[PDB]
Amino acid sequence: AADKLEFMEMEKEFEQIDKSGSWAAIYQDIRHEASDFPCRVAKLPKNKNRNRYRDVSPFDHSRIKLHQEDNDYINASLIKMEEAQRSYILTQGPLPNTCGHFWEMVWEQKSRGVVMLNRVMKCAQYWPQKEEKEMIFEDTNLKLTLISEDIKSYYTVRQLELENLTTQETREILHFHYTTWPDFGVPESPASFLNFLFKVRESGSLSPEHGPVVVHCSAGIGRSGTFCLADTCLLLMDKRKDPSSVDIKKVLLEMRKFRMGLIQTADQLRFSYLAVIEGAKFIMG
Ligand SMILES: O=C(c1ccccc1)[C@H](Cc1ccc(C(F)(F)P(=O)(O)O)c(Br)c1)c1ccccc1
Ligand SMILES: [Mg+2]
Ligand SMILES: [Mg+2]
Ligand SMILES: [Mg+2]
Repeated sequence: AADKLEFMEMEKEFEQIDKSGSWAAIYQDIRHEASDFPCRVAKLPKNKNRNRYRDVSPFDHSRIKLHQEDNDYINASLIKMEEAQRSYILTQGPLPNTCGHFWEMVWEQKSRGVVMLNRVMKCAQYWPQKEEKEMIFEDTNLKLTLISEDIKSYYTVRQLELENLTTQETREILHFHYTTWPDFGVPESPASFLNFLFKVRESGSLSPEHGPVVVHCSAGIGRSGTFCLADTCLLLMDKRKDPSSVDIKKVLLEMRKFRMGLIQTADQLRFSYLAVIEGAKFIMG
């Protein structure tokens, strides 16, 4: 019962920011205040073709390393949210030459789920679209088979089998693909986004029994940042005595310690607030 007033305060605050048209100002404060750490490995000449965008790089301190002697580099970051007790890997959409690296990362990190928030057409077609046309990544010795998929209006869930060809171990990977979230846009609705997030949660993919979920979009910052921020803030609102004590700006700044550029537009920041308030009300209702 105590939560009613807390949610009223959150909704009032949201409405005050809307009325004043202050989302961009708050978003620019976040950009201004965001961490700046070196990305020396990302910038090595040998890695140029491993980055989709020159201007989007993983920090050295939080990058995911491939277990390779040859070249350990992938444009991917580990976001470790200590208070929420959740970790995520945020990565760019695989390139034609980094699909093997992507799946190697999924394997090595022991991930159970991949969350994709963009569409191919960018991003390489890194998973099989037909059961009978499996993919083999010869560079990393991995085989990937589409087992089934469930296509809904705003998202698709695929069951994939990932096989390490060296050991013959197989793992089930769940692919959660939100298909209606344009570059620098927002999801179809808070409801659509939350339904999707709740499906990811329900699947167990986010549990500490597994490696970190792999989340990507095109650059691995805007949509991926929005998704992870909302999830973390929802965790915190459930965990804390007072849900209104969760400061979404503060949480985003924390996440930006681990990867640059998380949340790419003022409207995405707005959306994150809206989705978190609505999701928390739902959960705590
Ligand atoms: O490379 C980019 C850039 C470079 C200098 C200044 C500003 C931006 C971004 C890289 C970038 C950064 C973020 C996203 C994103 F936000 F949409 P995401 O949700 O992370 O895929 C995308 Br798509 C792309 C860009 C933006 C528009 C067109 C092409 C490239
Ligand atoms: Mg930039
Ligand atoms: Mg068929
Ligand atoms: Mg088999």
